[PDB]
Amino acid sequence: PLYKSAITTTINP
Amino acid sequence: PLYKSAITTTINP
Amino acid sequence: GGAHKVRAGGPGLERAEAGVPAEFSIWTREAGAGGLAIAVEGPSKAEISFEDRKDGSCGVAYVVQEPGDYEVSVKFNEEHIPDSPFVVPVASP
Amino acid sequence: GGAHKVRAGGPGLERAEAGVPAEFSIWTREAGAGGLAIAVEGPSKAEISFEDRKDGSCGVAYVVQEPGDYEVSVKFNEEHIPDSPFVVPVASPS
Ligand SMILES: *SC[C@H](NC(=O)CC[C@@H](N)C(=O)O)C(=O)NCC(=O)O
Ligand SMILES: *SC[C@H](NC(=O)CC[C@@H](N)C(=O)O)C(=O)NCC(=O)O
Repeated sequence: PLYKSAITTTINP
Repeated sequence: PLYKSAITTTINP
Repeated sequence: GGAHKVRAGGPGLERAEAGVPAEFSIWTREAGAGGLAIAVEGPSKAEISFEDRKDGSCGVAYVVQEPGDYEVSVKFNEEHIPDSPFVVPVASP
Repeated sequence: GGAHKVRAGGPGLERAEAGVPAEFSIWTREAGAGGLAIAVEGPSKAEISFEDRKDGSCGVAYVVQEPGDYEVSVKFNEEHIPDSPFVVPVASPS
C-alpha cells in the first residue's frame, strides 16, 4: 500500500 | 493538532 | 466518475470509541481499476488496516486515540465515493 | 498565504533510516498566523511529532517503519513552502 500521515498545528505570533 | 492517516491500495481486476 | 460505483457501510462509519477497532466494508466490485484511498482525520492519530473479507468486500478497521469528531474519507481515484466524507462521532470508553 | 516566508532544513529532510527518528526544523517567525501542516508519504506508516528548538524554530521528528523513498511535505495555509515536497531516501538501519 501507499501510506500518508499528516499533523497540522496553528502558528500564532 | 489535527491528525490525518491515509492508506491507498491499488484495486485490480 | 467510477467513485460513484463504490459503496461503504458498517458500524465504523456510524460511531466509534477511542481505543476500540471500528470496522466497515467497501464494495469495490464495480468501480473497475484504480486507487482506493481511505483516510481518517481528527483530534488524534488513527491506525488503519485492510482485510479481504469472506463476503468479497474490502474490510477496513481503524483505531483512534481520543474522543471527538473524525472524518473518514473513502476516495476512488482521488474522488469521494457517495456519502464520503463520513463524519464519525467518537466516544471515550 | 505566507508559505513563501517559511523555510525548513535539517537531516530528516535529506536522509533517514527505517525506525530511527528523523529530525528537521521549520523557520516560522516570519510567516504570521496560519496552519502549519507536515506530511510523510511512502511505503510504510509514519509517526510525526512537533518539538521545541532552542533557536525558536518549530522542530519536527518523524519515524517510518520500512526503507524506501518517502515524500515529506511542509505546507502553510495549504501551500507548499519553498522546496516542499522533499524527497527523502530512507535506508535499512545500519
Ligand atoms: S481490502 C483490500 C482490497 N480487497 C478488495 O477490494 C476485496 C477483493 C475481494 N474481491 C477478494 O476477496 O479478494 C484489495 O487491495 N484487493 C486487491 C485487488 O486488486 O482487488
Ligand atoms: S513546532 C510547534 C510550533 N512552534 C513554533 O513555530 C516555534 C515558535 C517559537 N518562536 C517558540 O519558541 O515558540 C507551534 O505550534 N507554535 C505555537 C505557536 O503559537 O506559534
